[PDB]
Amino acid sequence: MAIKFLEVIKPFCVILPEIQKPERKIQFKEKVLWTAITLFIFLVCCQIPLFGIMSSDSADPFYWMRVILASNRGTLMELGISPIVTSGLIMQLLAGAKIIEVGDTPKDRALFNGAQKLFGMIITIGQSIVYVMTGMYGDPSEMGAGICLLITIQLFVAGLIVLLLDELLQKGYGLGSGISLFIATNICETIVWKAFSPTTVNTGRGMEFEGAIIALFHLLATRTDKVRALREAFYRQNLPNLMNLIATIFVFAVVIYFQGFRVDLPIKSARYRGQYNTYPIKLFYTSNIPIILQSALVSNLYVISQMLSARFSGNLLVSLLGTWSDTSSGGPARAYPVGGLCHYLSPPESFGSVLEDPVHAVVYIVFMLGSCAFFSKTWIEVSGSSAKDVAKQLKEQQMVMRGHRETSMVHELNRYIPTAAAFGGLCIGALSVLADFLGAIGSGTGILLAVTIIYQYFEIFVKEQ
Amino acid sequence: SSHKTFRIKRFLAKKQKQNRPIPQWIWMKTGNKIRYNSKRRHWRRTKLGL
Amino acid sequence: VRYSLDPENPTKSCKSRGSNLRVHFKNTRETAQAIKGMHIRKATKYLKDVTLKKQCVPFRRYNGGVGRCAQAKQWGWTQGRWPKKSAEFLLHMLKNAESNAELKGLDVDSLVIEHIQVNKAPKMRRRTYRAHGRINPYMSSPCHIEMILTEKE
Amino acid sequence: AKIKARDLRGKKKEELLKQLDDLKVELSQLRVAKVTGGAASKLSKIRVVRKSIARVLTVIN
Amino acid sequence: VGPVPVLVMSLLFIASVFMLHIWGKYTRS
Amino acid sequence: MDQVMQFVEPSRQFVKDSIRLVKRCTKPDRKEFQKIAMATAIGFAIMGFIGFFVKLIHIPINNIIVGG
Amino acid sequence: NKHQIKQAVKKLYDIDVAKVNTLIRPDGEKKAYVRLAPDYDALDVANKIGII
Amino acid sequence: ENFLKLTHVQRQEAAQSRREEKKRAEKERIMNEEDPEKQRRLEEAALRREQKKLEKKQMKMK
Ligand SMILES: [Mg+2]
Ligand SMILES: [Mg+2]
Ligand SMILES: [Mg+2]
Ligand SMILES: [Mg+2]
Ligand SMILES: [Mg+2]
Repeated sequence: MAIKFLEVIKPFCVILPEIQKPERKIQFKEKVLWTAITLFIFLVCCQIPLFGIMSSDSADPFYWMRVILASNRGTLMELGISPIVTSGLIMQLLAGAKIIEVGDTPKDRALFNGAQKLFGMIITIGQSIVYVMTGMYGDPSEMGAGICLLITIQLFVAGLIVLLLDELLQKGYGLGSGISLFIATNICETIVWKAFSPTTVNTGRGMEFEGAIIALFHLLATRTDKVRALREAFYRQNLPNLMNLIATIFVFAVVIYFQGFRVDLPIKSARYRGQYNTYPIKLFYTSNIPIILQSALVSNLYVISQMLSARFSGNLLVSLLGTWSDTSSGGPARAYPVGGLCHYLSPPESFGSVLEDPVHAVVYIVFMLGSCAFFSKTWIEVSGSSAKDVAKQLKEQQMVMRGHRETSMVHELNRYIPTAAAFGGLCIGALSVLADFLGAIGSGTGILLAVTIIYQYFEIFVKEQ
Repeated sequence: SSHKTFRIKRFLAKKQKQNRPIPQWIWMKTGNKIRYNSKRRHWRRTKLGL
Repeated sequence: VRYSLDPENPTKSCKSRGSNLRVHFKNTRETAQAIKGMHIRKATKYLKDVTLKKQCVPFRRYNGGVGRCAQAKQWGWTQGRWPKKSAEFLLHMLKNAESNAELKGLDVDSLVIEHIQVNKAPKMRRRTYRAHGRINPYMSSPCHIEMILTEKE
Repeated sequence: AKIKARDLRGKKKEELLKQLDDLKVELSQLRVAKVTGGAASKLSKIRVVRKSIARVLTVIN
Repeated sequence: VGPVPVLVMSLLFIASVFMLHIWGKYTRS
Repeated sequence: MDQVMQFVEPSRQFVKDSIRLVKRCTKPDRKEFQKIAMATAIGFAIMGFIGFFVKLIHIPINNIIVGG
Repeated sequence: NKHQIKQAVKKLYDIDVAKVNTLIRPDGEKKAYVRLAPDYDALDVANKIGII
Repeated sequence: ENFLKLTHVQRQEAAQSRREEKKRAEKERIMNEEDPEKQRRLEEAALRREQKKLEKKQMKMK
């Protein structure tokens, strides 16, 4: 006899701003315009620095994480999409586990959405306060209470704006999902910036262009040893290499090739004779969502571990969760987990590190593959994308497989969809690990996310068109 | 009856496969007049000879 | 489409129509002559009383064998009936004309059914079986309908 | 690859019957794709392979 | 909340952050 | 050995099912792959170009805003 | 014949056959139920040849 | 008639606005239905009506 959790949250939901759904079906061109405007606002927020940050050359523990989360350090998007993803993951997991029973009634569904939004906002507030209190922007006493409050408010407002923009796109004002568009754009921006950045960074020997292509052209023009300059550009230790760019391009092509793999199931209209359509079961049936869930969980684990290490030094549980050290080895400060679970979860930076610590690499690979497969299997059940649900959708669409009743369709789909999901998740994890080992610019996870998001957006565009 | 012959089961099979409507893709042709299938047969009224 | 009588003022006049309505043409001509001049609330009320057998429809031109009722002494006639299918066809069509006068912005509470005519549609053909191995026609007599209402204050 | 009858006349009887015994397997796999459901790019290759078999058996006879 | 109000609020927030930066520079200077 | 068999059998079944899935997967035709790659490249180029320009424009503004 | 069928599945698919049961459909074509040897698995030779 | 043709756009806009208002009122009544079983029955009927409208639109286009 549990009082409904949604009923408990219902008074708070009234305070939550909710975007009105469009009374009229929006024109496709108008949807494109809305998507462009929202993307531009998102990019501007990604570039606007937070007010009152004290300039600390403190290590970035989350540099790999920020690209996945569409977060830029020291900007209004420092939190990025992490609170929204975390709240979605938690609420979906609770619904799948049946700890929270969501009724089919619109009131229950509306409460469920409001609760997810409220949790996302609460997580955003908590994370912003946590980041301010952890000294990431400077010592809280030195910054002063007023600056800390201003930064926390700014982070909260930025997160609320992002949540509203995502709601606006999802509700059909724009194309696809705002979270997916933001992730894809951030990854594309980071890769293009690393490729073509005209900024000059002063390495001890000389001023070197950050952008791999610009640096290559400058070195070729300015150096008598053109071959040596090209080799240095290919194998630069401290800046993005042309070889790394080539590796990224190769990974991008490989990912597209795997993305194209599908199993076509022949479906016929019962009403119309001779109408043959294929139901494509993609190899990556569960999409990027297993990656997104795994990365969000790992991100939360890293944040918790860093907080616990900062506040409670030397406790056995804290050491088990993770020990962080800031390695300023001739580079911008990066906080790496040198021990504990966070250490095992962290990707090895190179084949050399994999050779030095083979156990760590094996544990990381096994964890990534297992987590991706588990998340894909759980996601199909939670999402309502199970073979039964697909068969129900086909029945609603009056599409019937030739010679097979709808129940037969369910059995055939049930044969393939679980296998497709688990194998696709394993393949995705393997591709991510391989790209990370190859050092692809923008990360293996980032490249996979961008390619798959772009492919889905293209499919949406073609279908609407 | 149920004691058919082979020539007769085969003739009934042909008379079954001739008993379907015109394909829908067939009256966007150019030199076209066939509005529908008029050579159809109902098992109750017309009794296939034999 | 091309009606028979054009309205004297298209803005304060609404139209409706019906083609190949599987009713009886004689019944529809009589339940149209009963409605021919009423006001649309009077009409919907009358046709509902006709469906509930509280008022009748005097049969004046096609009245062979049509028995005598008591509810016809309001029309000064003796014979009458209660066509239900024909009091429901030109009620779903009075509803269509309503939803076309709201699409024209008229005052539904001020509409008088001004022109209403019923025509005879192409007969549908069936066959009955009679004595001595004779087959006879069993044809259906459908009708076309078309009305025009008008604001008349 | 467009199988023309010109470059089939120099080949040998068994260098022709191996092409036949490969085209018939490609037929069987296309009449299987037809019933399992396949892409029109494949379905339209039936008319191409039935006529390639026709060209082969014609040059053989 | 309408989409246009959401956009207006986002733009106002961005402008406010710019104004805060300008005010902070003036106070420091 | 019963525990080892218990772990091995689900994995062996999963491998067999994965082989079945891969065998029934339609591999993309070269034209389909080229179309997909071109569309993905166009989307990547548009988003990267917009982000790069926005970042480049903001960098002088940020230097003026934060630098001083 | 059931003999030609047996000896032609043992040629196109290289699979020993337990028995063959034919029947001519009202459509006109001759459906044939071929039952594989005990060790050979139909489901796993249909996985091969495509139908699954 | 020419004047009515000139005014044709406004009448369509008004009809759309009134259908909307009507849909909003129906949605509000469904939201306001206290009994969950009644609410589910009304909602299922409304959704099936929408599905029938979509199928009918497809059929008319067809
Ligand atoms: Mg008389
Ligand atoms: Mg008489
Ligand atoms: Mg009598
Ligand atoms: Mg008789
Ligand atoms: Mg007789």
